[PDB]
Amino acid sequence: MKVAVITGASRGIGEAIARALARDGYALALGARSVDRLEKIAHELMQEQGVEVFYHHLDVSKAESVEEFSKKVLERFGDVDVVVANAGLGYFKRLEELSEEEFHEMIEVNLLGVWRTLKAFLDSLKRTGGLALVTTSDVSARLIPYGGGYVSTKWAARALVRTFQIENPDVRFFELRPGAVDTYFGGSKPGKPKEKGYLKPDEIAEAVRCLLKLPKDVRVEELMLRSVYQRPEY
Amino acid sequence: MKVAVITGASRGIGEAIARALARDGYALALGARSVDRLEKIAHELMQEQGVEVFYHHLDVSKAESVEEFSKKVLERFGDVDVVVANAGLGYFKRLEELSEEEFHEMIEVNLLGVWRTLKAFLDSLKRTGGLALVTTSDVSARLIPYGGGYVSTKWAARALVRTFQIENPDVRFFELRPGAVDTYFGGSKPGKPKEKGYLKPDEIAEAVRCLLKLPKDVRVEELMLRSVYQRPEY
Amino acid sequence: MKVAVITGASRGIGEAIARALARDGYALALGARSVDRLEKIAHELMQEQGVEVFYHHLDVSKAESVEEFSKKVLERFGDVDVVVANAGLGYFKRLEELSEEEFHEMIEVNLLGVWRTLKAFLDSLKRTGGLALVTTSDVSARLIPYGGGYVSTKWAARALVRTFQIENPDVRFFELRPGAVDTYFGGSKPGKPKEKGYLKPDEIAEAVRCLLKLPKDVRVEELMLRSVYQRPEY
Amino acid sequence: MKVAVITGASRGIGEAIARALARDGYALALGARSVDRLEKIAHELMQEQGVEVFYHHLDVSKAESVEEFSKKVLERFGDVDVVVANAGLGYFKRLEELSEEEFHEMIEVNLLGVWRTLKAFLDSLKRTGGLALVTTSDVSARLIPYGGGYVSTKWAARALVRTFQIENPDVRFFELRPGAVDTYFGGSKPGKPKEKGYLKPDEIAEAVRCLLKLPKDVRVEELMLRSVYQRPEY
Ligand SMILES: NC(=O)c1cc(O)c[n+]([C@@H]2O[C@H](COP(=O)(O)OP(=O)(O)OC[C@H]3O[C@@H](n4cnc5c(N)ncnc54)[C@H](OP(=O)(O)O)[C@@H]3O)[C@@H](O)[C@H]2O)c1
Ligand SMILES: NC(=O)c1cc(O)c[n+]([C@@H]2O[C@H](COP(=O)(O)OP(=O)(O)OC[C@H]3O[C@@H](n4cnc5c(N)ncnc54)[C@H](OP(=O)(O)O)[C@@H]3O)[C@@H](O)[C@H]2O)c1
Ligand SMILES: NC(=O)c1cc(O)c[n+]([C@@H]2O[C@H](COP(=O)(O)OP(=O)(O)OC[C@H]3O[C@@H](n4cnc5c(N)ncnc54)[C@H](OP(=O)(O)O)[C@@H]3O)[C@@H](O)[C@H]2O)c1
Ligand SMILES: NC(=O)c1cc(O)c[n+]([C@@H]2O[C@H](COP(=O)(O)OP(=O)(O)OC[C@H]3O[C@@H](n4cnc5c(N)ncnc54)[C@H](OP(=O)(O)O)[C@@H]3O)[C@@H](O)[C@H]2O)c1
Repeated sequence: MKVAVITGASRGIGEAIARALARDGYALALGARSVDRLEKIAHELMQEQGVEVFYHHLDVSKAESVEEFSKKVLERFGDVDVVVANAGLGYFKRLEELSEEEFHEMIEVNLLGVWRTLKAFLDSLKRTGGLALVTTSDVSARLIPYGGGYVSTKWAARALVRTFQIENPDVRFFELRPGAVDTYFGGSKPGKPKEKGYLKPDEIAEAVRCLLKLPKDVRVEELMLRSVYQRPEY
Repeated sequence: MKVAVITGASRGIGEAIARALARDGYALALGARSVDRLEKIAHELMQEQGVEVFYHHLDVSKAESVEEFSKKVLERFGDVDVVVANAGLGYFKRLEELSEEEFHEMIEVNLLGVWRTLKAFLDSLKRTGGLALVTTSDVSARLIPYGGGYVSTKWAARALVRTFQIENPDVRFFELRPGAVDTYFGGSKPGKPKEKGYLKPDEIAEAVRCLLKLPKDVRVEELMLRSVYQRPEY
Repeated sequence: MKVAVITGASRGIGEAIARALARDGYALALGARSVDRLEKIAHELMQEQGVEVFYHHLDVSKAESVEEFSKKVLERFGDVDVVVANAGLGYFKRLEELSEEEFHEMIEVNLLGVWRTLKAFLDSLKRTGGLALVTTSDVSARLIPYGGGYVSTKWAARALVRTFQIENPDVRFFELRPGAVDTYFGGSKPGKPKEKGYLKPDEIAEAVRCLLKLPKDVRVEELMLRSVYQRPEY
Repeated sequence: MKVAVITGASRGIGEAIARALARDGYALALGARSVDRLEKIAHELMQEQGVEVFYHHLDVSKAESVEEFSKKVLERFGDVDVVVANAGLGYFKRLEELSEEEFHEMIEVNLLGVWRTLKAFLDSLKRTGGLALVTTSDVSARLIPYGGGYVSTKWAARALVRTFQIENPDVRFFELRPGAVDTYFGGSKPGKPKEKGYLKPDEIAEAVRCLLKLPKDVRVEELMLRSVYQRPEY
C-alpha cells in the first residue's frame, strides 16, 4: 500500500496523474482550490479503482494552506510515498506588458508553491525514501518570447528541485518537463487537437505511472516529453 | 508489427532493452561485435518471447560496417520503428594521461558511431515516424574528474542527437541519460551491488519499454535516471 | 557624452562599477536605499573624475520606487546608454529552514527588481541601442547547498535577461556572473582576503569597464569570472 | 615580461589576439600551418610593437606536430603565461550530408587539437599560474541547423575545457565564445560587413586583451559575445 499526494489535482495533468496512480492502487491525497472537482474525482476513483482518496482545499500560494493541507494528509494516511507538486499557471505577455500581479501569482504558485509543498512533506518523504515529482515545463531549460515571467519561474523551480535533491539525498526528486499539454493551462480549455502541438494529460500520466513502477532504488530525475506536433526547440 | 534495431546489444543496457522490447513483441535487429553473444540472445528471445530476431556483426567505429548492417536490417525487415544507438565505452584518466588511442576510440563509438547509426536508418525512421533512442549518459550535461575524454564525447552526442531532431522533425529522438549502471562498462563486469551506486540494466530497460508504449505522437526527448546510491550531482 | 544608471550603487560591485565608469567619463545615475552613501560617492566622483552624477533613493523591491527613480533619471539626463541592474542579496540556509520573508526578499530584489529596472529604462535603451548589464552570479547556472533560495532567483534572473534580449533585439543585454566577491553580500563586510576565495569589486568593475569600451555593435552577452581561490565548480 | 602562445595565429581571431597582446608587450609564440603568414605577422609585430616573436609550423590535428611545437616554444622562452588554443574550423551541412572526412577534421582540430595544445603546455601553465584561453563558439552551448558536426565538437571542447579546469585548479581556463566573426571561417574571406551579423576579430581581441590585464588571481571562465546584427539565439 502506497500513498501519493497530488497538488493541482482538480484538472489537467494533476488529475490525470491521480487517475493513473489510482489504476496502480495508490491511496491518494488530492489538493487544489476547486474542492467540488476534487470531491467528484475522489468519489469516482474510490468506487471504480477501489483506492482510498482523501481530498482537501489547497491554495499553494498560501503558506498556512499548505501547512494545514499537509497536516491533514499526514494525519489521514501517515507517511507519504509520492508527492506530486504539480499546481502551476502561466500568463504570456512581453515582459514590459506583464503585470506585477501576474508575475507575483506565477512566482507564488510555480516556485514558492512547489517549495512549500515539498518542504511540508519533506520529513515524511525522507522516512519513506519517497519520490517528489515536480511538474515544471520543457521551458525550465529554454526560453520563449512572451514567456519571460512563466519561464523565469520554471527555471527557478528547476533550481529549487535540484537543490532540494542535493540537500536531501535520501529522497528522490523527479522533474517532469512537459511541453504544451491540452489542459486549461494558459486560459484555455481541454479539447485542443494533438495536431496543433499538444500532449494529452493521460499520456503524461501514463509516462509517470509507468516510471513510478520502477524499484525504489531507481531515481528518475528528469523526463522531458513533447508532442511530435510541437516544434523541437531547445 | 514493429521493428527495433539495437546497437551494443551483446550485453549491458542494450541487451536489457532488447529483452524488454521482446516482452512487448517487437521484432529485433541486434548489432555488436560479439556475434556469439547476439546469437545466444537471439535464439532465446525467439523461443521464449516468440519474436523475430535478426542479428549481424556491427562495429560502429567503421563506416562500412554500419552501412552493411543497416542494409541487411532493412532488407530483412523493411522499415524500422525504433533505433537504439546504445553502443558506447569509457576510459577514465586525467586528461593529460588519456592516450590518443583511448580518446579516438571513445570518439568513434560514442559520437561518430551514434552519428553513423542514426544516419543509416534516418530515411526509414522518417517514413515510419519512428523513434531513435541514444544512450548517452547523465554526464552528457555535467562534468566529472577523470572523465574528460568520455564526457566530452557524451556532450558531443547530446548536441548531435538534438541537431538530428531539429533537422528531422518527422522523427522522434530520445536521449537516454543513465548514471552508473552495473554492466561491463569502464572495464568492469556485472554483479556490482546497487548499493555501491549502480542501476541495473533491466531497470533502465523497463523505463525504456514502458515509455515506448506511449502513443506515436508522444516524443520523449530526455530521460535522466540514476541509482539512489549514486550521489546526486549536476 | 554617455549616461550609465547603476542600481545597488551604494557599495560593493555597483559602487565599483560606478567608479570605473566614472574613470571613462560616463555621466552616472546612482540608485540604492542608502542615500547617504550615494551622496558621498557622487560628490567624490564629480570632483575627482569630473563627471556628472545624479543620485536618488531606489528600493527595487517596490514598483513605485523604481518608476519614480527612472522618471527622475530620464528627466535629469535624457536617454540612458547603460543600465546596470546590480542590486541583489542572498540568504543561505537549507531550503526547509529558509523563511518566507527571506525567500520573498530575494525574489523581490534579485528577480522582480531586475525586471522593474530593465522595464523602466527599456524604451530609452531601445532608442540609444544601449546596454543593460545584470549582475546575476555564477550560480545563475549551477547549484550550491544552502543556496536554494538565492540560486533559484538567479536562475530566474538569467531566464529574465535572456528573454528581455529575445524580445528586444535592438538592446544589448549582458549577464555578469561573478563568483564570491569581497563585499557586504551574505551579511558580511569588505576586507576578506582574496585567498579565502574572493574577487574584489574593483576587479569585476575593471572587467566591466573595459568590455564597455567595445564598439556599440558588439553585444557582450555573458561573462563569468571567479577568484583562482574559489574552487572551479559547475 | 609575459609569454603568450597562440594557435591558429595565421589569420582571423588568433592573429587579432596576437596583435592585441603584442600591444601590451607580450612575447609571442605563434603556430599555424601557414608559416609564411606567421613570419609576416611576426616581423611586423617585432618591429612595430617591439616584442619578441617566435613562430613555428603547427598542425594541431597531429600529435607529433603539437609536441614538437611546444618543445620548441618552451625551449625558446621558458615557461609560458598564456596559451590561446584558437585553431578551429567548420563545415556546415545537414548531418546525413556531412562526410566522414569533414567530421573527422573538425574533431581533430576543434576538440583533439585543443586537448593536445593544452596538455602540451599544461605543466608550464601550472608553474606560472597561467591562463589557457580556448576559442570555442557561442554554439558550444546551443544548436543550429546544418551545424551538427561543428556544434558537437564545440560542445565537446567546452566539456574538455571545464574538465581541464576541474583537474587543474592551479591554472586558469577561459572559454571564449564568439558568435559569427568576419574571418576565413566557414570557407569565407574577411571583408564581410558588421551589418550582415559579424563581429570583427580586432573587437574580440580587444575583449581578450583587456580581460587579460586583470590581476593573476582573477579567473575569467567564460565570455560570450556576438554582433548586435546576429539574432540573439540560445
Ligand atoms: N498544459 C501545458 O501546456 C503546460 C505546459 C508546460 O510546459 C507546463 N505545464 C505545467 O503543468 C502543471 C499543471 O498544469 P496543467 O494541468 O497543464 O494546467 P491546468 O489545467 O490549468 O491545471 C492547473 C492545476 O493547478 C492548480 N492550481 C493553480 N493555482 C493553484 C493554487 N494557487 N493552489 C493550488 N492549486 C492551484 C489548478 O487547480 P485549482 O486550484 O482547482 O484551480 C489546476 O488543478 C503546471 O505546473 C503547469 O505550469 C503545463
Ligand atoms: N554502465 C555505465 O556505468 C554507464 C553509465 C552511463 O552514464 C552511460 N552508459 C552508456 O550506456 C551505453 C551502453 O553501455 P553499457 O551497457 O553500460 O556497457 P557495456 O556492458 O560495456 O556494453 C557496451 C556495449 O557496446 C558495444 N560496443 C562497444 N564498442 C562497439 C563497437 N565499436 N561497435 C559496436 N558495438 C560496440 C558492446 O558490444 P561488443 O561490440 O559486443 O563489445 C556492448 O554491447 C554506452 O553508450 C555507455 O556509454 C553506461
Ligand atoms: N558578493 C558576492 O559574493 C556575490 C556573488 C555573486 O555570485 C553574485 N553577487 C551579486 O552581486 C550583486 C551586487 O551585490 P554585492 O555588491 O556583492 O553585495 P552588497 O555589498 O551587499 O551590495 C548589494 C547592493 O545592492 C543594494 N540593494 C539591496 N537591496 C536593494 C533594494 N531593495 N533596492 C535597491 N538596492 C538594493 C544595496 O544597497 P542599499 O539599498 O543601499 O542597501 C547594495 O548597494 C548582487 O546582485 C549579488 O547577488 C554577489
Ligand atoms: N569566425 C567565426 O564565424 C567563428 C564563429 C564561432 O562561433 C567560432 N569560431 C572559432 O574561432 C576560432 C578561430 O577561427 P576564425 O579566426 O574565425 O577562422 P579562420 O579565419 O578560418 O582561422 C582559423 C585559424 O585556425 C588555424 N587552423 C586550422 N586548422 C589548423 C590546424 N590543423 N592546425 C593549426 N592551425 C589550424 C588556421 O591556420 P592555418 O593552419 O594557417 O590554416 C587559422 O589561423 C576557431 O576555433 C573557430 O571555430 C569562429
